[PDB]
Amino acid sequence: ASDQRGYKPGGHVGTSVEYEDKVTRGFNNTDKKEKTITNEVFNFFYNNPQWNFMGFYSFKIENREQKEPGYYENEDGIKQLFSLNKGHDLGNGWATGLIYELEYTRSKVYSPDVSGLRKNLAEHSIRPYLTYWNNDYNMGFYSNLEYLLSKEDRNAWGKRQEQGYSALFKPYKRFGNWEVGVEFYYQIKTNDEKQPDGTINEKSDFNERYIEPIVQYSFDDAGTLYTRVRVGKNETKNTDRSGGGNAGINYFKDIRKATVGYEQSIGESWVAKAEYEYANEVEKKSRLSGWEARNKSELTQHTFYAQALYRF
Repeated sequence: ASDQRGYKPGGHVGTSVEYEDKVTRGFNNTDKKEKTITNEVFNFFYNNPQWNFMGFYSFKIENREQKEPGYYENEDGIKQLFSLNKGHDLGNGWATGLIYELEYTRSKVYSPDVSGLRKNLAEHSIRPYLTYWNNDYNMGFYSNLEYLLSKEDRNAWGKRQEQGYSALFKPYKRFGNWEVGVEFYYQIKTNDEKQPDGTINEKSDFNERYIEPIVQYSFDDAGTLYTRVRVGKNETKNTDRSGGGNAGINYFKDIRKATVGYEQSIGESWVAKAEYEYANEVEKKSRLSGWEARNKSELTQHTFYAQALYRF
């Protein structure tokens, strides 16, 4: 699923901006710095609860700058999202539906080694979902499955395919102005990356899990305040057929994220939303290759997000 932060599982028009500041203290005990600015120039949402069907389109301009000892990378791209959602009531507080979501990105990378390499990436997500809500106990849940297919052409650098499934279970309750929930997530995925050659860069098996409590207070005559904390792990196990000396090497990650946000209507039509996210990820290898200063790679990330939309 897209990592857009504008919505969570008649219409609106919106715009947003996202800034991501990222420092990785890597296996060489040095710092790789990345700054990404995402400009969502326009999004559009269509709600037709008469067909019980939703549509969503988004247009983003992305600029990423990467710097580290002896290397830089600049990428400028355009990212479009198209998402459909046909729901279906089952009665008695049950409901199902099917979300299709296509995220398509065209970018160009500049670095000491390439002077404008064109990348094209297509991410397909299909998610059947099942929701339930109980009025007496003010409790219920969201749950979905996902087939995920990701195709990337990187020309001189070769191609990459990721194919995968995930499950998501999110029970939640309401009391007063409070809503508390815990999101449970699991993902499995295979990765295939080759050079134009057919030469293999990566052949690996991936899995990820996390738990994400979310707390939400809704003010009576103001907006909504919320916080989500994620604790997760994932593993990337290379097969013996991998490239880059990763053959047989396993990567293990611990993930911690904390997010604070505030959403508030302005007048009867506008809605503004601001959100901050601190993330920390620690990676280790099952086998060094010999060059590393240490067996630890540590990501620290700050993200700021602001959105305004106009409902109608």
